[PDB]
Amino acid sequence: DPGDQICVGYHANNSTEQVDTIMEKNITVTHAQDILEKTHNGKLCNLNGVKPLILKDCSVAGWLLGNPMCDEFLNVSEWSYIVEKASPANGLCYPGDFNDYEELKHLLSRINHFEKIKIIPKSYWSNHETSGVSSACSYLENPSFFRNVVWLTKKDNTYPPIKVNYTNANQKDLLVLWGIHHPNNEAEQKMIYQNLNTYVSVGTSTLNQRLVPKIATRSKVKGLSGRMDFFWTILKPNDTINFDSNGNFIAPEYAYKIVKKGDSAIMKSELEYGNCNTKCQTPIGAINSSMPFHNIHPLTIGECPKYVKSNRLVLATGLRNAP
Amino acid sequence: DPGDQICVGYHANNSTEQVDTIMEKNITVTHAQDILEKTHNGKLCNLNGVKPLILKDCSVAGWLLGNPMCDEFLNVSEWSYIVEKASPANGLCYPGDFNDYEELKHLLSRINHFEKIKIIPKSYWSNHETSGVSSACSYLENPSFFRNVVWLTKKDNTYPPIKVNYTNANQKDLLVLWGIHHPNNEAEQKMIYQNLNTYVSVGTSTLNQRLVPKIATRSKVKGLSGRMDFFWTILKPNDTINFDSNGNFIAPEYAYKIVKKGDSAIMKSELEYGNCNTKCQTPIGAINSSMPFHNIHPLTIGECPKYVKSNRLVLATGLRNAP
Amino acid sequence: DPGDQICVGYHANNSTEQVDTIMEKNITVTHAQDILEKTHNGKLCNLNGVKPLILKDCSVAGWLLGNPMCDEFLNVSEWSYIVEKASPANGLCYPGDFNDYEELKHLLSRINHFEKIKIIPKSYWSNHETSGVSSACSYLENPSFFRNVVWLTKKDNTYPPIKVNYTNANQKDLLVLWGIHHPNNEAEQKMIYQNLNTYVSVGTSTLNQRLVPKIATRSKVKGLSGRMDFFWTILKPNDTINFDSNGNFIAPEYAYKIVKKGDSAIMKSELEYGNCNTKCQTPIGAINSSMPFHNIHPLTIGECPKYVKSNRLVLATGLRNAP
Amino acid sequence: IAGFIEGGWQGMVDGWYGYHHSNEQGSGYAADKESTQKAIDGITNKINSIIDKMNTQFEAVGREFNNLERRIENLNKKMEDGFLDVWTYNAELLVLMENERTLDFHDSNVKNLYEKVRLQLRDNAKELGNGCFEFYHKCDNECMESVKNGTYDYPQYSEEARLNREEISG
Amino acid sequence: IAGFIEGGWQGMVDGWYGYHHSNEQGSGYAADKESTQKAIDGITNKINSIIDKMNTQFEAVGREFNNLERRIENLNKKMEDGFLDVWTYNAELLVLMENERTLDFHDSNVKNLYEKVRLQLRDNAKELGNGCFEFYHKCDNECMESVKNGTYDYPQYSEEARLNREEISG
Amino acid sequence: IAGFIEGGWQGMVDGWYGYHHSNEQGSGYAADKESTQKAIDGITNKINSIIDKMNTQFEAVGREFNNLERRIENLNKKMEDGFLDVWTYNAELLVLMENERTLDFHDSNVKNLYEKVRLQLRDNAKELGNGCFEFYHKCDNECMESVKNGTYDYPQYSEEARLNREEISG
Ligand SMILES: CC(=O)N[C@@H]1[C@@H](O)[C@H](O[C@@H]2O[C@H](CO[C@]3(C(=O)O)C[C@H](O)[C@@H](NC(C)=O)[C@H]([C@H](O)[C@H](O)CO)O3)[C@H](O)[C@H](O)[C@H]2O)[C@@H](CO)O[C@H]1O
Ligand SMILES: CC(=O)N[C@@H]1[C@@H](O)[C@H](O[C@@H]2O[C@H](CO[C@]3(C(=O)O)C[C@H](O)[C@@H](NC(C)=O)[C@H]([C@H](O)[C@H](O)CO)O3)[C@H](O)[C@H](O)[C@H]2O)[C@@H](CO)O[C@H]1O
Ligand SMILES: CC(=O)N[C@@H]1[C@@H](O)[C@H](O[C@@H]2O[C@H](CO[C@]3(C(=O)O)C[C@H](O)[C@@H](NC(C)=O)[C@H]([C@H](O)[C@H](O)CO)O3)[C@H](O)[C@H](O)[C@H]2O)[C@@H](CO)O[C@H]1O
Ligand SMILES: *[C@@H]1O[C@H](CO)[C@@H](O)[C@H](O)[C@H]1NC(C)=O
Ligand SMILES: *[C@@H]1O[C@H](CO)[C@@H](O)[C@H](O)[C@H]1NC(C)=O
Ligand SMILES: *[C@@H]1O[C@H](CO)[C@@H](O)[C@H](O)[C@H]1NC(C)=O
Ligand SMILES: *[C@@H]1O[C@H](CO)[C@@H](O)[C@H](O)[C@H]1NC(C)=O
Ligand SMILES: *[C@@H]1O[C@H](CO)[C@@H](O)[C@H](O)[C@H]1NC(C)=O
Ligand SMILES: *[C@@H]1O[C@H](CO)[C@@H](O)[C@H](O)[C@H]1NC(C)=O
Repeated sequence: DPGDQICVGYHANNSTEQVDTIMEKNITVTHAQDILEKTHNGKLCNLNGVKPLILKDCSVAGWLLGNPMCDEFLNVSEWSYIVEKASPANGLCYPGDFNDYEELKHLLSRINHFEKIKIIPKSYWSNHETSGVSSACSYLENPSFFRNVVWLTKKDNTYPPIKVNYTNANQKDLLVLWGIHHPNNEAEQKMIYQNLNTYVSVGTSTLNQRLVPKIATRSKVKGLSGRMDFFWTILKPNDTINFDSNGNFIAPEYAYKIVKKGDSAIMKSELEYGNCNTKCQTPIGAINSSMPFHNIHPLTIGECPKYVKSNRLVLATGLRNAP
Repeated sequence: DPGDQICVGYHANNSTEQVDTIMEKNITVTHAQDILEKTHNGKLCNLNGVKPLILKDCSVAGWLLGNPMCDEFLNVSEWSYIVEKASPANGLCYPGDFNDYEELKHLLSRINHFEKIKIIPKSYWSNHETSGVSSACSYLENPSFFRNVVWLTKKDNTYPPIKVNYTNANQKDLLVLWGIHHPNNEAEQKMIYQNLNTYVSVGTSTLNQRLVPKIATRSKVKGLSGRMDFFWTILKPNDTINFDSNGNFIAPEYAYKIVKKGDSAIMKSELEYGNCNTKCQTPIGAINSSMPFHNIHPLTIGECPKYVKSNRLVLATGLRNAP
Repeated sequence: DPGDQICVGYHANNSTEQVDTIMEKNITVTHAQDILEKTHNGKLCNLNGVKPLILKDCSVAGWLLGNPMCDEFLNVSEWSYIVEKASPANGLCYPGDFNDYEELKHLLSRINHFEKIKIIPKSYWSNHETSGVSSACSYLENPSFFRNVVWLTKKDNTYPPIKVNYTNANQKDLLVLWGIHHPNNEAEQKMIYQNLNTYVSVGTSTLNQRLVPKIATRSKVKGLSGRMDFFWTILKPNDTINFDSNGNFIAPEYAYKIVKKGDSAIMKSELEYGNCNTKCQTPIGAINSSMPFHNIHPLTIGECPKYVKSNRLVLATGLRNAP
Repeated sequence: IAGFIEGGWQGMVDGWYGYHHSNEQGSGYAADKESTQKAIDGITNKINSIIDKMNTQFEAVGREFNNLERRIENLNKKMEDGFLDVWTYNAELLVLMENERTLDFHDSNVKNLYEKVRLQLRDNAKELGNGCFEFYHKCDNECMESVKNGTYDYPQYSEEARLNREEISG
Repeated sequence: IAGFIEGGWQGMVDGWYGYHHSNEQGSGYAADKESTQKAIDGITNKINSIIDKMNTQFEAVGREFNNLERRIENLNKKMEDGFLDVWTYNAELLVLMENERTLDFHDSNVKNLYEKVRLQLRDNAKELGNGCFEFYHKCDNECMESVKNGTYDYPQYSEEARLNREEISG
Repeated sequence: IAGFIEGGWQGMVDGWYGYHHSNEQGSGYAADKESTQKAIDGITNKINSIIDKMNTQFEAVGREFNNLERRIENLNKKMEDGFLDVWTYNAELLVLMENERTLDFHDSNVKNLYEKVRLQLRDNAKELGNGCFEFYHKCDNECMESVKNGTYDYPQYSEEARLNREEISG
């Protein structure tokens, strides 16, 4: 005869959710936890309180030196991170090279606060012309020049030896930039500088640099065969930078004060500003996520989940779901 | 009384095959799968259709410049990968240095198709001698020179200023090489070049190089104290390279066209050609294998199994085999 | 009625020892094995037989050149590894730069046995003064100079051209160091060297270096605006180094013989000697341990356990311990 | 009705592992609190501990190189890919390996629960071969709940049970 | 003859897990198709999935450095060795760990198969202690094949079985 | 007294897994040599093999960089941290994963040992539900030691055992 009963058994449900095993794939399960974040707002946002420097169509060179097509950036002070396009169009308007460029951008990725200051006012050049200008560094149709550096040229008909110094009395580090012009021939040289065998020499506690123009025939870039090579250093507090020249000097007017260092980055993105906030930013969009992983872009900044290249990371929690 | 029976049991066989466990080693098993490939044909083979460049006893420098002991390689065009011996004997016959050598070999590891062309024919040198030659760069007992570069020296008794250009009208990149001679003394200088204070200047859109000979007393290499330092660049299409000199110029005759880029490599092996085909090549031999791993050499090229340093990787498939 | 019995059961004890699991933490267990070494003697010890070079307050530069404040190290010969403080105070007493410094320290990390020898005795300078000296390189109140290099200056009132060589007849490699002085002005130059347009040229089989002083106005370091830049190479056996100069030469007197190479290191530690022995040394203390792991400092030298950043690594051996 | 041997019960909801009691006063499912909670504190801890061992993990950072630093640009690239590839492997494998250690953990928790009652009852019941037990005695909604929380007085029902067993071999 | 408790059978070949039936019409081994195939689709999938998680893995590439780039030459070397050493560890350990998860998978598949029939038979048979069962009734080469594919009508043989059991306590 | 179902025995010391025999000539614990040693050669081998797969592992080495080599100084740093972080993960996880494969190895070794005797005895004894067995016959300190080393003659005690079983259903 039928008696009383007890059974032992387990949970089921209407659960389509699957997970994976080394030995078995697409195991229908009652409960699963996905641990991979696969969506971003597709936007370049603020990072916490602070707003990014979108250089747009300029490059770090252009901004710092003052390519005329980059005037927007003439007085930036505080950012969170820098967005620079892959191939920005406005770098060095006057064709040439930027010395230790990458080591500078890398240095900028540790800075988030600049204060542009004035160390050598144009007024100082009481015996030289400060209106050297070119069609390559041209603004509104009319030829111009880098906003932060001055093309010193001959006044009346002499270029008297230059011997000028600036003392870093502030208690922050100072980024200074100078340059030098490579003329095409000895005729073009004296037409601009009078003097014929020239040098630019910069000196600090650490720096001991001598530069000499190189006359040589080069191909035309932006119509020009001339060249301007630029250089930089860090002037520590209570230290003096010393420029001496007898021609071809591209003098600094402004020097950037390093007020706040801090973890930052230079991102490479075609995107524009997005007017939004986040705590985790990738070059292709920001992240709002509690997930422990993500897969959108490896190059993140801020408190973020860990990047993996997975399409799917889902953990089993419940039991095999028998239909 | 004896009744009917059923048993539950499992497979055995005459299987000597063992596998390993964290907790237990040399477990005799019925079936095992080895997943490690431990044998190579010991030969340097073609890679798919294409055949490798075995430089034999030359080095990339020797081949490119044309060390006379490397004439075999005067007209190579298409390869799969480059084999260069560890210490090849024929590099720069005339003692000297190759500027940014490694960055060039690295660039070559992204090229698999050259087309040597002629940019400055010896005929152009209608006012200079092009028969500079040395016992270090000597061929059949008699002193010779690099096949691709010309030792310009004084004609009659003058070395008139050189000012020559080449325009890259082709739609491929161009590898150009020049050089400069460092004489031992001012006497030896004017005996060769007449002129006394000399320079070599090369110019493009990007390049802006000035070279100056260095007279100094050095040790004798191959009997010589003189030196020749060489240099290179990439001339982009529709760009012009410009040489100016008044002595010590080692002019390019030939320039290498970069027709096809592609994943390649420069392998280091003492081995010679092997006249065979493969899809996976290591510096010590090729691989024909379906295995997912191998252990012969880490530096492979082609679709290969993954390198691990294991002596043994064997998976258990069957059951413990009870004898 | 009660009958005979057998039971199946397992071990317990008074064991407070815990271990961890992915799924469960602080599991009380009967037996555990800790595999992480968490204690060091806090001392800088000998390494096997051999004793370390504690540079104390000097830097590799100071020691090698002979900063007067580093005389202790004038005749070291054999060490096991080098301890150098983070920011040693006595490097280059005369302000200046050391060329390819890091590549030298890296080279030193492969050497453990020097033999200082004499290649150019002061006696050789029969037509120059060898008593150039400075207040920056000052010893006991009185101005001195680097012990291993000689400040050649004008004798009576001439600086005749220098042309001196040294041949490496020994069967070991040789480390040689020279330098050059950058004067502040043309007046100061001729007061010291007489000659006005100067050079230093060094030549070997491989080296081909030309140096030229740079007059420029620099900031004052240790009261001075002058500068001395130093340089090095390796002279292979049966090769000759050749110095030519007409002023500003800082000649080597001594050259270091490389008698024994071997795996070594340059450690960075504030600690002093400890007068003890070990087979495993970290920058913050040595290790006597059979453990397979440790966590004190990653930068170890000698046969050591493997560094992990764990606070705790303990393996379960016994069974869950039921109280 | 039927136990674990032939599928799972949509009827139970208060837990993962449990019983169904068919007697004279009524039917119904009822989860085993002890083992179910034990499988919550466990799986949860498994999760958090996966996150925390991944809390320390490589972070890619962008670096620029010029035209003559191709060798280190390529080194940098192989390095950052290398670690990315290593950690993607470590995660996909940790998940796969612990997924398996999870489904088995469920498959054992059930069988241990079946054995928990099979040990409690023994000859006072007959195991039906489907994960169910048929009592040889009457089990009020108080003997059932006795079995569940592991508090089952065996000799108390021993006698009634024995007699009904040899009736079946009468 | 004897079951799994004392070794394995060279006699069976059509599979990994199976039975031997000793009755009145004949002996012979016969594999359990269901569980054996289940252990083929599993072990195979295990293999392919080991290969595929290794399908992405670091690739060493040669780089040349000059006499004054010893620091980066040495960095490059430690880096390429580092990843080589990491992936050699990941493979040797994946193999070792899953070898163990394999032998246990076999050791459990057998015991689950034993339990599959022990649950089907119960008192209609007596388990001999060696992985074998002795039927209390007659099992034609049709009751045997009934047990194997899991289709075993218990009450049908229930009566005959019961009577032969108390004869043994007569 | 009680077996494994309700805790472990401080009384046994000569091993990890074992028995307690309560009969007419005396009590006392006694470890099962075979399974215990089997759990020593195993756990030990597990240890050594953890060390040896770690015997090959990345070694950090210090490198100096100047003021204008910040990019490679930072590359070097991320690289040496990266491997340090990878191997710290591999160790903490290997330990955690094999700790679990260890406690389960103990939890299965016991149950396999219980099943080793439950298979040896069958109806010659009654399993008490607490990891203990009550013999239906007399088991001299010679039948006990027979059970332990797996040498148990079943038919020899079969008869006495049977008769005492139906006395309980008399
Ligand atoms: C100052 C002046 O009058 N210059 C005239 C030359 O410009 C002119 O030669 C042509 O110059 C073109 C470039 O002209 C600029 C430029 O870069 O746009 C004009 C600038 O004012 C000048 N700036 C300075 C400080 O000198 C600048 C400079 O000379 C060069 O950059 C030096 O490399 O050049 C362009 O190059 C044409 O191809 C060229 O023919 C000549 C022709 O008569 O007259 C000059 O007076
Ligand atoms: C052109 C000529 O007549 N040269 C004679 C010198 O060669 C000779 O001095 C000896 O030169 C030896 C090297 O001679 C070559 C060489 O490298 O083999 C000969 C080459 O034709 C010459 N080529 C050119 C373009 O000038 C070459 C060149 O001068 C050097 O490479 C410059 O560094 O030198 C070797 O060095 C002997 O040790 C040396 O004595 C002298 C002796 O009378 O006469 C020259 O006329
Ligand atoms: C040789 C001599 O008499 N020099 C006198 C100058 O020293 C002095 O100018 C002052 O020099 C100070 C530094 O003096 C030394 C030094 O570095 O301590 C003195 C050394 O003997 C000298 N050594 C050599 C080989 O020339 C050295 C050297 O000139 C510099 O290092 C070159 O850079 O300088 C300090 O710089 C003072 O600030 C400076 O005024 C002048 C003043 O009358 O007389 C010189 O005769
Ligand atoms: C597992 O499910 C996914 C999602 O539907 C499917 O794309 C995939 O093909 C399935 N696996 C196999 C082996 O087919
Ligand atoms: C700056 O230059 C002036 C002369 O133009 C000089 O007197 C002064 O000392 C210099 N400043 C420093 C800090 O040397
Ligand atoms: C395992 O077998 C190999 C191959 O015969 C042998 O060399 C090795 O010694 C064996 N293992 C042990 C622990 O002896
Ligand atoms: C090449 O040189 C000639 C003069 O020798 C010059 O006229 C021509 O413009 C040059 N080519 C280019 C592209 O500048
Ligand atoms: C595990 O034990 C340690 C040591 O007493 C303790 O600090 C820790 O809090 C314990 N774990 C938890 C989850 O509390
Ligand atoms: C060293 O110099 C002398 C002249 O001062 C010279 O004769 C000798 O050949 C030189 N040594 C070598 C190896 O060239």
